[PDB]
Amino acid sequence: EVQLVESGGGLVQPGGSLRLSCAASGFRIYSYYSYIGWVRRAPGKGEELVARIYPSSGYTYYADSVKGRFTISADTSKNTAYLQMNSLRAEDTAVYYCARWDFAGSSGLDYWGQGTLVTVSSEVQLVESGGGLVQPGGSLRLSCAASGFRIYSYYSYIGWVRRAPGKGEELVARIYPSSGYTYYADSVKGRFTISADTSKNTAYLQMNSLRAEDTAVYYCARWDFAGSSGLDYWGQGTLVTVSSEVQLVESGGGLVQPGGSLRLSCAASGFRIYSYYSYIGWVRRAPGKGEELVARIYPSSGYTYYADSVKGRFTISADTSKNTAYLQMNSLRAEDTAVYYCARWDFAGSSGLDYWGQGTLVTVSS
Amino acid sequence: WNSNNLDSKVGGNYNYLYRKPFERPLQSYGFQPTNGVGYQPYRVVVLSFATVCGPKKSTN
Amino acid sequence: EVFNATRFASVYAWNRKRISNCVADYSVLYNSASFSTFKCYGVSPTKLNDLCFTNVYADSFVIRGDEVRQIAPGQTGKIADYNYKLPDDFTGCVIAWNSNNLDSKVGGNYNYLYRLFRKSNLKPFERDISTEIYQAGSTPCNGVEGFNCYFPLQSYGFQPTNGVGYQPYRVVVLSFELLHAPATVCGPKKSTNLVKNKCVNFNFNGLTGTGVLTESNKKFLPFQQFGRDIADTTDAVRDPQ
Amino acid sequence: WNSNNLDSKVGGNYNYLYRLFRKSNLKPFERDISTEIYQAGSTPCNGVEGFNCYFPLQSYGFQPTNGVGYQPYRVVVLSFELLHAPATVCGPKKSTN
Repeated sequence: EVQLVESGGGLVQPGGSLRLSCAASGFRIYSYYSYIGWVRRAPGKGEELVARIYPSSGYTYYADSVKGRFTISADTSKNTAYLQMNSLRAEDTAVYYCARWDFAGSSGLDYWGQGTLVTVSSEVQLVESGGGLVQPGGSLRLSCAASGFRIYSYYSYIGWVRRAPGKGEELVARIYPSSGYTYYADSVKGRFTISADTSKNTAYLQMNSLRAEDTAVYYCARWDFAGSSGLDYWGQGTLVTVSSEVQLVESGGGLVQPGGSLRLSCAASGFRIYSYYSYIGWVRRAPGKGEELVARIYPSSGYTYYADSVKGRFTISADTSKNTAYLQMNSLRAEDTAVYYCARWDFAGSSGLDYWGQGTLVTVSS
Repeated sequence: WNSNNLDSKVGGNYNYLYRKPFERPLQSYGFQPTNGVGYQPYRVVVLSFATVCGPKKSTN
Repeated sequence: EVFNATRFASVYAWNRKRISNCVADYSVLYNSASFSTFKCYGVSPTKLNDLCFTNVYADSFVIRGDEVRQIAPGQTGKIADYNYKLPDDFTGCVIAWNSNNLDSKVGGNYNYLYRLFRKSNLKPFERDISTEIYQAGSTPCNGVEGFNCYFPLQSYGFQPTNGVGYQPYRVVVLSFELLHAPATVCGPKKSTNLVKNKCVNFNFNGLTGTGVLTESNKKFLPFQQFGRDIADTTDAVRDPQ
Repeated sequence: WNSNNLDSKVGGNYNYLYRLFRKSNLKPFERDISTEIYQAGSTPCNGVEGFNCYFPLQSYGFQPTNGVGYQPYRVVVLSFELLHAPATVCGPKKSTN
């Protein structure tokens, strides 16, 4: 649970800068006066203290070798320590680690991160070549250079993939120079050999006794040591040729003569009227007017409410087995022409009409 | 204490209304005998807790 | 002048104000309700007004609210052990209040320092202002920081945005001293006239009892305040006025 | 301690294995010697290696030519247990004349 988690290493041009980041997981920094710093181990050296930040005291302290160039900072909301390294030189190549010192009456650095390498020298790509035409029974050698990373020393493994015309990707071979092992797919075992030259930082695939069936675009791919994993970096490939919900849904509008009646119906989608105490009413908008309340029914409470303009003529009802609201409009007048819409009022403890229906037009005329 | 055979009514028993600890706008509950537990009424009695003592049990 | 002082000391270097030759009303401090903490040991905050004392000391400093609880007899912790301690035999008052509108700012008020690192724990009224880099490990520090080497005094980042535990609190600890010496401090207590040849109750500068306060010729030395019987009880007083 | 003259050779000492994949982290003093193919991706492994499917263990290619961080180190951890059992492991007695 309690741990230091870090990332942000990589390659930086001398005179430039690189920033590292170490998250505090399982604990907070500011609120506990916990102090998080950075330590580095340059090739040929043991541990060297670089910097420490105490957000709770507002202070940063540095080692003499980095004073004037490196800045240590922290984000107390993100609970993360950062090291900003400016004006880096080749001499600053080191694995940088984050480490934890709690406030005291002695103390020390007991918690450590994993470390990440910062390379400062004068960005990752897999670069491959070696495709072309080979005759059946012959052989062809592919080569994939590791740019921006080191195959042996960073535990970044290189394999090969092929995609025959009409086919998807098939794994061919993998080499792990840091462990000294090679692996092959069943389809190439006994014919293909995978190798690497760690002084050139390059992986190779030697394909012997090639047949027409082995025509494919071959690709190189990177698989870092690793839980989950996958192939992130891919070469460009080369061709090897071997050859010789809530809505009130409504209907029921239309033309009715004055003195007659018309019935409208709203289907409740996305909710259930009776069981969730969701109450459905009707609102209308007459030509030349804005919205006017007509009626509200609460079938789960046995209540109806009406607007003054429709009282005595309109009746509101619902059928809880159909999850549908209805408006019965009797003794309609020309003045009642409107687009009628349903609206949903949940029980609360104030409330209001958030969800609305589609609407339908009711015309009353002779 | 379930009162589905006492308070619930087929057409709906709407005589019980609902809207700070122990405080004593409103809509009723649609209690119904043909519905599931959510709509079955319960007689709920809360005992808040000297003047009120239970029995002293005894023997021979 | 202490409680409403505009400036308090860093706790590692807490201040000590000497209160003497005055009338000490403590009911005005206690019932001001400006204090979150007003814990008097032995004698309650409003009863200690009946005691005179020759000296009262007000130890004045600023700490985080979560450390206020350490200013007590028998406690340990970064303040109780390295900045400001109280003795098990403490009969004084620990008074504290929120100063989140005085000793804090956005970005941090770092005016107040406290000690994290010390070779040993403090005696009850010890102060320690050393700037030597503390050696936690095996490597001599030789005056500088390094692995397992760290300067002992850090600021408190007091901000108005801190939760209450890390808001600053002003703490004043009142130590009240009762000596053989005549009082120089008395509470807000009115005197009356002397009565002789009658049985009376009495209070002479904090000394109480029942008896007949007759006049006498006991040859007290110029500095003596009280006399004694063969029973080693008080048998005479010098009138304090 | 450094064992760069014991657990490494030119050409690689491959006598030591370590785990690169495990479904969850180990409990203190847990050991895990299973040999099932770990499924790193979504493709069912069905017991074999393939895309995003790996044998969970790996060898350490220890060579005397490795930089120090990759030279082999021998590690011994002393776990000291206080059980209901009699103490049996105690240092020397500070006796005198």
